[PDB]
Amino acid sequence: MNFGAFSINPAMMAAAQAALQSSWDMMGMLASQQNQSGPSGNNQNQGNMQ
Repeated sequence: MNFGAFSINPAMMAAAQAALQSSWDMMGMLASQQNQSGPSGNNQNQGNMQ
């Protein structure tokens, strides 16, 4: 039957999602993992003339 959250959906659902947060702020390693520049690259080059 069409009688419930017609067009307007209950805020309790969204509020409950914001309750979990899943927040990154500084522990968010994912923000640095997008920088694929070889963070563990063993650049043991002979000198620096490159």
